[PDB]
Amino acid sequence: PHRVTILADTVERADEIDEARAEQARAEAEARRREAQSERDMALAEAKLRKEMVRLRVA
Amino acid sequence: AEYFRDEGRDILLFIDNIFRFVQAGSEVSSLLGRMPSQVGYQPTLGTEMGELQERITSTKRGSITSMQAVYVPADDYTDPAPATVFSHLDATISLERSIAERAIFPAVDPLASTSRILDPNIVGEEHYRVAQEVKRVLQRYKDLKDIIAILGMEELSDEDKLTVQRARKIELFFSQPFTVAQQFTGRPGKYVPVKKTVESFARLLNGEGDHIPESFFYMQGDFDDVLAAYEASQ
Repeated sequence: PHRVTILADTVERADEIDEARAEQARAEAEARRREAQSERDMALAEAKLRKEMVRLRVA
Repeated sequence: AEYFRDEGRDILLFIDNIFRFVQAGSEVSSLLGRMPSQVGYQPTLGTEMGELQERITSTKRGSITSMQAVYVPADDYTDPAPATVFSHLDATISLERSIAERAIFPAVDPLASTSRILDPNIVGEEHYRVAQEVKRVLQRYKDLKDIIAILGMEELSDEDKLTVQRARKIELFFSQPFTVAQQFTGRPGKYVPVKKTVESFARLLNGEGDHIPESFFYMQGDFDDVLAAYEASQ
């Protein structure tokens, strides 16, 4: 009676952003990739590489 | 001792701290005006070592079972005196400071300790195989020492991990109480026959004793004593 909850699994069209004027979603993946997935996956792989290669060199 | 060797009697010869003989030679040479060599040692180091050591030989008339001791200055195995001794021996036993500081009183480094008669035709095929495996383990451990020290046990592979704890158990198990150690240690001495030692280490390498914690191998006899202690502590 006082509050409404919509546990929707997914949302698409939105007059706020929709397809045209949509900005948040634009580059949102990169906002959660360059420092999260994209680049970072390699970024942490470079740490594994340069560390592993010098690990045998110190032995 | 050469009189008894020449008439056929078997002789046990225990010369203690050949390095002191070398040091006495060095002091005498320094007082004699000879030109010093390397770290203040006498120029005639090799010849003096040859003259003393070549007399300690079992000949066709009798046998001398020599057992010497050598003191390394500081902890330098590159010192000229031990370096000269190393080529005059059949069986070499190396005591390390780190092993002793780890409370392993025998303190023998298996990797740096070798012997000439460690041959399957002389000591036995099983003994040779066991010794070679006990060295290949602890060689893997010396290779992974840095990895373990800086990262930890987790980064190693499963087989590498298992070899590492087997190496630590072996290192602990080489310790053995001595009957002459009762004066400062209350642990009674143990005399483990070579057959029992070979059997114990073969069983340990097979996988038996993996469940036992490493602390149970410290200052024990054969593997049966370790198993009995484990059962006593359940």
